[PDB]
Amino acid sequence: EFKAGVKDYKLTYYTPEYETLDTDILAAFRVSPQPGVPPEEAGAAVAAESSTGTWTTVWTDGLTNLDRYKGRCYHIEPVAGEENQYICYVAYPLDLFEEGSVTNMFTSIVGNVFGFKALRALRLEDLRIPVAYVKTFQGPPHGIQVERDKLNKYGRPLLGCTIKPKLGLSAKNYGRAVYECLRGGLDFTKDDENVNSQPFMRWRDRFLFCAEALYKAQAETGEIKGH
Amino acid sequence: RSRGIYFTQSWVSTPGVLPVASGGIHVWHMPALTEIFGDDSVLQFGGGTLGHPWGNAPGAVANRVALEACVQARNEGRDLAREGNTIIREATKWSPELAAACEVWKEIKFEFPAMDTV
Amino acid sequence: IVGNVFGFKALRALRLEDLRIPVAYVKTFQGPPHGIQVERDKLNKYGRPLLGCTIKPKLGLSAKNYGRAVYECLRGGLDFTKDDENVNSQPFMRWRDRFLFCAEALYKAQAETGEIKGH
Amino acid sequence: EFKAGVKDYKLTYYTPEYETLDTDILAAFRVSPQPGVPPEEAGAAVAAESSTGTWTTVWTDGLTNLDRYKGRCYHIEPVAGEENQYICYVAYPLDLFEEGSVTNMFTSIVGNVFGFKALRALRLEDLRIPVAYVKTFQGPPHGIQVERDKLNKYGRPLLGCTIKPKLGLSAKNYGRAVYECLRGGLDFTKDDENVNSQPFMRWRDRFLFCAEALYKAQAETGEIKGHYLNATAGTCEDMMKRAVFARELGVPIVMHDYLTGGFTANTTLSHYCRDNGLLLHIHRAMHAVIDRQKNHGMHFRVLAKALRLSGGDHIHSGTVVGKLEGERDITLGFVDLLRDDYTEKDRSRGIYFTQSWVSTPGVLPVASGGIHVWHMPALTEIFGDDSVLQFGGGTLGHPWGNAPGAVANRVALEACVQARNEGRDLAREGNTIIREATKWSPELAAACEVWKEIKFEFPAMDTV
Amino acid sequence: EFKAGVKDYKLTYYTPEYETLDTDILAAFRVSPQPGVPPEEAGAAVAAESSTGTWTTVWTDGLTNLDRYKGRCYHIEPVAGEENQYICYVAYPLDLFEEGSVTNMFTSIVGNVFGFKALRALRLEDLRIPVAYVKTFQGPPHGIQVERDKLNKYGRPLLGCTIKPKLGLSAKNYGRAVYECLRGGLDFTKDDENVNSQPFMRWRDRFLFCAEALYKAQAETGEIKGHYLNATAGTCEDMMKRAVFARELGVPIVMHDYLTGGFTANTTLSHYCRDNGLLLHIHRAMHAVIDRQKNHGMHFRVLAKALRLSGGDHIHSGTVVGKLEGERDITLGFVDLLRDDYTEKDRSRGIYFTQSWVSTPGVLPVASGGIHVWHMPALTEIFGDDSVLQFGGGTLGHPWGNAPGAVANRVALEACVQARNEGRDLAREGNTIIREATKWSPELAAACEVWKEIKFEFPAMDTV
Amino acid sequence: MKVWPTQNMKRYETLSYLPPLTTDQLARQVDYLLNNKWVPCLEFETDHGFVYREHHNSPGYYDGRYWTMWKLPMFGCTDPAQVLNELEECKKEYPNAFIRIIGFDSNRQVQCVSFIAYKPAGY
Amino acid sequence: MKVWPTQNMKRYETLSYLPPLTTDQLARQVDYLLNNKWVPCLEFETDHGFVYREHHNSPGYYDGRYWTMWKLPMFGCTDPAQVLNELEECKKEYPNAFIRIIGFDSNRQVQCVSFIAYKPAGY
Ligand SMILES: O=C(O)[C@@](O)(COP(=O)(O)O)[C@H](O)[C@H](O)COP(=O)(O)O
Ligand SMILES: O=C(O)[C@@](O)(COP(=O)(O)O)[C@H](O)[C@H](O)COP(=O)(O)O
Ligand SMILES: O=C(O)[C@@](O)(COP(=O)(O)O)[C@H](O)[C@H](O)COP(=O)(O)O
Ligand SMILES: [Mg+2]
Ligand SMILES: [Mg+2]
Ligand SMILES: [Mg+2]
Ligand SMILES: [Mg+2]
Repeated sequence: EFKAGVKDYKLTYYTPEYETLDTDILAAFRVSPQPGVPPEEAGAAVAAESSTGTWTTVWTDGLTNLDRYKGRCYHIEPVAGEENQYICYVAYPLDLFEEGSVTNMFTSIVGNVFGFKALRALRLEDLRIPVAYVKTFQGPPHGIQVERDKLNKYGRPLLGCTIKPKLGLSAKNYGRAVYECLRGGLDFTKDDENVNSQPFMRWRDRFLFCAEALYKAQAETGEIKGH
Repeated sequence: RSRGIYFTQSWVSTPGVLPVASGGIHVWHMPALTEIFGDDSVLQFGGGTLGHPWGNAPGAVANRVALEACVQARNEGRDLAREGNTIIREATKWSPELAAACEVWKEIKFEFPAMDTV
Repeated sequence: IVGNVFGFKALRALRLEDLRIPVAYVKTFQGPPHGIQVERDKLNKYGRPLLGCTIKPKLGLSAKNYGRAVYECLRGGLDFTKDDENVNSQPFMRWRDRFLFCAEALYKAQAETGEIKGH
Repeated sequence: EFKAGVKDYKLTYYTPEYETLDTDILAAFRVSPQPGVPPEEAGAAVAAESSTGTWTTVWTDGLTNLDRYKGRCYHIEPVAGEENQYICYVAYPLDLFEEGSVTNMFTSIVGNVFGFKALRALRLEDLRIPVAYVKTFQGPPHGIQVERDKLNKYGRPLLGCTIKPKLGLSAKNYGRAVYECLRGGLDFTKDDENVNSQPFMRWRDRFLFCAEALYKAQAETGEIKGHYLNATAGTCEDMMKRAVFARELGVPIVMHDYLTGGFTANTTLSHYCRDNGLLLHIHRAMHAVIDRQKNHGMHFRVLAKALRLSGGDHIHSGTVVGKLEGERDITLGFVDLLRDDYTEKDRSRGIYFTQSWVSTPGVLPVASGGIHVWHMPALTEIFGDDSVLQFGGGTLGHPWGNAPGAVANRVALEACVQARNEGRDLAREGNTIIREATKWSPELAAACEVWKEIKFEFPAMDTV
Repeated sequence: EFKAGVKDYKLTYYTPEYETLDTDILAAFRVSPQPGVPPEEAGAAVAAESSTGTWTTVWTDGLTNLDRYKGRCYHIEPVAGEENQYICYVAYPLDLFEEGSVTNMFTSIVGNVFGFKALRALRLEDLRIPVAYVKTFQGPPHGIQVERDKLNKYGRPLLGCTIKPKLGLSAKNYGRAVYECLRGGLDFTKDDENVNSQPFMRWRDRFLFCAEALYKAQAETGEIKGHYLNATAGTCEDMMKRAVFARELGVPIVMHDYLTGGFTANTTLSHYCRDNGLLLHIHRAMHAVIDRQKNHGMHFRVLAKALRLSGGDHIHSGTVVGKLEGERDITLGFVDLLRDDYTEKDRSRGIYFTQSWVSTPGVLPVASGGIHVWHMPALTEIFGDDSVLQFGGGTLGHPWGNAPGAVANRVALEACVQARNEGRDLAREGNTIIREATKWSPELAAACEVWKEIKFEFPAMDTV
Repeated sequence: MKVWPTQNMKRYETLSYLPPLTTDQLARQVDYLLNNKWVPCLEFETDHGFVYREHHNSPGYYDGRYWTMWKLPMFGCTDPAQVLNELEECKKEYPNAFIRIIGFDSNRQVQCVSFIAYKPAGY
Repeated sequence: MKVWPTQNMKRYETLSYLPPLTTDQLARQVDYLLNNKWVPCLEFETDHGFVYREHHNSPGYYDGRYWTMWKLPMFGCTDPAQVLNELEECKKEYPNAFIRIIGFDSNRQVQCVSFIAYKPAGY
């Protein structure tokens, strides 16, 4: 039966008796409701608006099976010593996510719920990514084992260094700093995070000079180097 | 500073962007939305359309009618802030699609303390 | 500007309120693909706010039902309909199927009403 | 100690105390050992040589953690009714397989073990594909729901037809036969499995003429039509070339012989069809070479699961009552495995493991081969609405031609659907239902007269 | 008159007076009919449903000339020693096949006939491929002569080795094992058939590390080395991606599992290898699922001819004395079919038809699986110089490691070659020849000690 | 030997090759869809009663598949008389349209039933 | 529950979902345009009253968007009567055409006003 109108989110999205599936994506939210909003309703709103529901009843729900698609708040516990703060656990069916897309995963889970007027604050603390979803991703291009094997480095932490000043150095001075750093025992040197391509130093020039410098350092020390 | 604008900003003819108002709004909000945003905006009604008792088409009609009624009233010189409710009610007299929508959401409002304040 | 400074131990909190972007830097960007003027001219829509609508439920509908919902919304007077932000490509509805059915739907609505439509 | 030398396989590969993980691939092997070979050693040999071991001890095992990678025979059961035959269950860790590759999955599981001297015969009956592995595949390009939605066809099985003679017709005569068949009420027609590109008819000429006929029939009837254009070829490049032209013509469906063409090429086509909106009909040519005998080979249910993973919208499933072998219970078993999202273990239907598909689209089963109008009630009862029933000789063998032949099948089908919907028992009232329809349909009456006494009843080789 | 209705297949498809043409494809089927089915009707059914006919009369036959296209059962012979079993010979016109496509050839000949209810079992024993059809294929990318010339290896069988454990080793440890194996005297090492790309070792990392090891061993020994890099993958695109990187590395050889990967993908790779100078090793994974039993399936000689057409420089042929089944006479039969240009009909070796290859390059047979140093004399005697002998466990199972294991096999081989060349009888003096070598080779002595009592003797299923 | 007609032989999918449904046969089809717990819904079309291709030609694309929905799907309906009533209402407002009755299976989200219940004059 | 009509329901953008404009309601819209200092202009079309796609189908392209200009934009106009005067003149010469009134904002070069002021018989 389709009955137009607004209903509390908890009537459909708060399911404390739900037992999670091994294929569900689980989320732990630190929820701070506005005064007067029950934790059950706040938890239910987060689950609803991050999965299948909206603010009023829609007839289209009857065209599909909402029970197999809806996200659901299945557990709520108070936060010690904090006033009006709770940890709400929400489960999301595997079918809601696009394979191999972190972009899609976050779009649902943290897309619009952090701005709800009914909440003072919200924080996503953790996420249980099911193995069936993990397998849809490539993951690290190589990983720890392969990296150590490629570089032939074992038995100790690796050593790096960010070149300074952050910005302002020319491509040649950058390579000059790199060679000196690497020849002294460091395995790596690196562009600062904001060093991309700028008037004081264009990227291709930097890449070129840094290559010359790292190969010189490698030949001098006999240890594989990188920048 | 009264609107949180700390610096004077110039765009040297970079095209403007259409603001989109969306999220838990319905027909009774039309006057306010038209008053706040003006013509250059996009007003979106999800639940506000698929939640209409008669279905999608009537839901869309209700919103289009509510909007054009506010545009006409504004152009004639009526105060949308003061006469908003009256303008919507006047339209429910000849638009049964709008009437049905107004009946469903008349008591629905979202009023809570704001975190992001000036 | 916001790369590493928000995590400094010497600070309790930090918030970037505004940014004055100089015109010399603004000119290095393309900006909006079209913008307000061009959009109104392409769609032939003037004198009023435009009207949209997000299809619901957010997730769970098939490609054919999505297009069904779209046609009914557009034919009633709305200028646009839209995929919910989290609707990309999923088991219950793959993207190419959705694109195809929504196209059939929006073209039917446009022919029926005589007003340009979009999804 | 690395101790060089030969040890029994069971010392490392027979672990009856092992509790399977939900991420393991489980296999049920019907093993027939040579006289003197214990079932534990035979089962262990199969597990070993299909996962990590070889015939003698190698020192390199110590460089890795074999307990984490080895295949394991964890259960053995004697087969009743046979002599010296056992069902051996083997578990394979998820890490042993390449994501999205049916080719890799079979290379390990059925790669070399079937030729072991120590075994007289070996047959793979079933595979439990863990959901974690299922998610690494695209699956059907579209699936049942999407196909029905694209073609706008609901409430009844779909109807097809293979053009005959198998080979020997020119491109123009092929289109001529296609037009007449489709205008009579069939939803699809198709290239015979061996019709690719030959001297008597080159593929591009065929595709071109069939599209003309296909579109003429659609305009005439008002119902959406299709003709499975065979993309099966000698190389990946040629296969793609044919699929590309079909895309250019704007037609709805193409077909591929997945076993003679191969899994690697099939997966490529499956992905292309997904990206270009083409339905993909799969023909199982050559399957009987592998799945006919009870003592050796691979059961079809395994080949069926493999296809659902690699990708296909349709796949032949047998007819039970036609010219080709197929037992009822066993057939219903793998039909559920092809369409449903969950199928529980059921030994009476040859289903050794509970299989879950985590929303991978279902595949439409296709009943084809030596069937005619009198089989309609039984086919409808066995397969239900979600199926495709094909009548090649059953259409082109009609005394009045293709169109009347198509009408007879369409009428027979709808008569059964109507009767079923009204509450009549197709199994008990089948014959009377067909007779009632012949009263107002001369096309059907003519067909019933010709094949009235034709049945195919022989003892089956493939039995549970 | 077009007469609708069912007629016996033998009325049109059994032509005992037919004289075969030199352009026809001839097939020898081992047919086991159901009780009550005459051999003439069973043979005719096979011929019909694998060429142009179906179960009932179709009017379209009249649009073409069926006499010119139909497959024909022209001879039937009772099988001695079996009951109700016959060898039925079928002729297929050249026009029925697509040029250069093994995929199309099998789709017709073994497509649907193996599942007929009217038959209990069916097996394809041999095929006579006419020279006119042989010329439409590229064949091996290189062949025996060219391979020996590229690698500069002459006067002895080549030596290989599969790395173990099958799965579970990391990319770096794989290269580590490869280097040690090659530096000891082996010509090649190889990826196990199921080693493609997995969590424990991704393909690009493997290719990279194996090339480093391969080049280090070549520099150390002064002899050209190779490691079969497995290009087998889930799609045509992935397979090509791997072959491309091998080309970039400048290595001499890659491998492919032609049956699990498929003929379509294999033909694509074969052409690529020809255009880029890469030797192509072919692994026959899954073949035993099809060719083990005498009553049903396809004999390996048929799969062997198919590979020589599609393309491959090497192909596994069995060992006769190893862990996997293989009868001596039958093996020698298809080894000649793989290497020679002409092989005459010889029923004692299971060769039903005289086969000519009109200069299509020969394929190197590869003996692998459960063999060790004591088998060297027998292997050398059976296969001769043009072969590749591979020792996986037989190398990595040596008590002193990979290099010493490789030395033991290289020494054992050359000792046999020298003895043979001097006129000694390998069959009679085999054991003494190996013993003589252990006197000066401690590596060989250590190996002989470990596997002295190991033999694989079981009754064979596949017999002429 | 009869030749199958080519003129004015348009069809309407499932059940259209059988003789026209009588009032009782129609009711039995509706009961079938209700007994299977599927959701009934009516659709109508006045302009394009058959599929065509105007806006696109790619595989699987056709115009005319979507018809117009009559009110809303009848969720919770258990009485066939209610469905037959809406049919009469629709016919009265649209005597010039093709009217279709469909049935939704909300679990699989596929229409398990679909058949024309009314055709205008000349069809 | 009412079903939104499908036949002869063409719309004309802004203000077309409201009841027909009375004489004074029309005048007030013109006053609105003039008070905002936008310049008025009339456009008419006789054959293609609605958009279509004949010459191209790429994104953003439609035929029928451009109509024919009636004389020139009324630069410097401050009297609404002047605008309603041209409207009558246009109707006299083109009683079979659709006529719309638009208002130009020269600073943004955007039409801020656009509504159908006259429709031929049958619409
Ligand atoms: O998912 C939703 O909630 C919506 O589709 C609205 O649905 P309703 O129309 O049913 O409310 C919109 O994405 C939000 O408006 C986004 O928030 P904002 O505009 O603040 O970014
Ligand atoms: O070649 C043939 O025989 C057919 O075209 C049927 O012809 P008819 O319709 O004239 O019998 C089909 O390919 C078989 O049904 C395949 O067998 P299955 O469905 O068992 O894979
Ligand atoms: O997987 C294996 O068992 C092998 O690597 C051999 O290992 P060993 O050298 O350790 O025995 C080979 O692939 C088989 O010889 C293939 O069989 P065939 O040659 O019959 O195709
Ligand atoms: Mg930094
Ligand atoms: Mg949204
Ligand atoms: Mg066929
Ligand atoms: Mg191997």
